[PDB]
Amino acid sequence: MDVTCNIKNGRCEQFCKNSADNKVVCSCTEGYRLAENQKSCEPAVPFPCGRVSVSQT
Amino acid sequence: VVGGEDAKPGQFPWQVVLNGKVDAFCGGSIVNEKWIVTAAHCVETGVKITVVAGEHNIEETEHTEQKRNVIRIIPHHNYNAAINKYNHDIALLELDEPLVLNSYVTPICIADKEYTNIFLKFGSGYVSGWGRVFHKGASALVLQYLRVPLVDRATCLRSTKFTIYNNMFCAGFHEGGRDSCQGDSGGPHVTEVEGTSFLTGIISWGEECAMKGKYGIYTKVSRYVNWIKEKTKLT
Ligand SMILES: Cc1cc2nc(CCNC(=O)c3ccc(-n4cnnc4)cc3)[nH]c2cc1C
Ligand SMILES: [Cl-]
Ligand code: NA
Repeated sequence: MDVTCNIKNGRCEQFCKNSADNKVVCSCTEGYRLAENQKSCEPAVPFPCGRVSVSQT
Repeated sequence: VVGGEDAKPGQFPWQVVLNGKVDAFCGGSIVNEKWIVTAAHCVETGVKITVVAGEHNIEETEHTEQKRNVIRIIPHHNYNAAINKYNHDIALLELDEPLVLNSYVTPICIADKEYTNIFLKFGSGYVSGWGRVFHKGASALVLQYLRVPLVDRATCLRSTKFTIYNNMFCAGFHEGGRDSCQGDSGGPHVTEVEGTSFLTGIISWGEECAMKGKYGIYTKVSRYVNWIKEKTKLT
């Protein structure tokens, strides 16, 4: 099927870049790492930006 | 914030409150351990500001608050209060000593220009602050938050006699009752992207808070991301 950044953000959790052969490259903001599934963003520092970490009850 | 709810501790850990001549007069957002982003009309080179991060209830010590002095104020280079107090309404505050990042004191993410604009286009963001809880009413003690939908440009224009440029956006509800208000200026408008919040706007101005037919006016952060990243870089 068609895989591009314009379709569901390339299934990237944060950022998408179009690459070669109908593929995309996902990426994340500072403090996160692209996960082994190649789409998700995992924390790479103790207190990554924009995340709620305190228990919300 | 009118029509909002009390934030739980740590729910908006990037929020700050500014204190000066009057306490809790504007909001801001943590860019990094040394830098806050706020509205330029809130600040002025020469007037002494303190920032409080990790705040929740301004009248109770909750053992998460970090107070810092401001050593440098950088209004956007196109801001000119003599011409228009609200155009290019964005400024950066440098802290004297770094914040200690933790679950209660956490930066907001800032995407590149393209993605910040995409995120605003999702159409739904969260605003937060200690501003008025009714038009011309008392200010909040406990941080308030509210989800606001993006309003179409033509509706946004027909709602006020003042000019709304393409670097500003509107948000709020057709029936009113839910809006940012005086004292929330400078605070964040954020968009949640799969559990990570990104800064999409700065709370700027309005007229009658939450009045049916009126909307809150916000600074589009996408237009200023490159300037924010350049000025606040620590490496
Ligand atoms: C949403 C909101 C509502 C507010 N009402 C006030 C008090 C009333 N302010 C006003 O009536 C007011 C605000 C801005 C302008 N203006 C001038 N040129 N462009 C815009 C003119 C008048 N402050 C607020 C702050 C906010 C953030
Ligand atoms: Cl990575
Ligand atoms: Na407190």
